[PDB]
Amino acid sequence: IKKDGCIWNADLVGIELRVDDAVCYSKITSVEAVANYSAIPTTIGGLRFER
Amino acid sequence: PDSKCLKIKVKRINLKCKKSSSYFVPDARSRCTSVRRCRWAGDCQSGCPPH
Ligand SMILES: *[C@@H]1O[C@H](CO)[C@@H](O)[C@H](O)[C@H]1NC(C)=O
Repeated sequence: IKKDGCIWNADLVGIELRVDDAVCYSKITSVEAVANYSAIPTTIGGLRFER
Repeated sequence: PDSKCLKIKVKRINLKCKKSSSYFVPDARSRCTSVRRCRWAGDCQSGCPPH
């Protein structure tokens, strides 16, 4: 994930600290997290999407 | 005593239009080429056009 080729806009990783801790939590979601996530067999509508 | 005349001859009266502009539209095709190179230096550090 090095620079010089990778592109990110802003606000993709958060920072939190209370007393000289600086703990980092994750905000990136996996591929199986957004809505309308289908699989290899798909029958949305009259079309039967195969592989 | 007398003089000559000037005859006007009309053959056809067609329905035409004026000439607002004149140009030529040629036929075109799709031609393209590319080249594969390596960075090998500081010319291709992050992106091709700097700004
Ligand atoms: C999922 O699909 C439905 C129906 O096509 C649509 O209403 C909904 O907005 C979609 N969800 C997203 C996150 O786009």
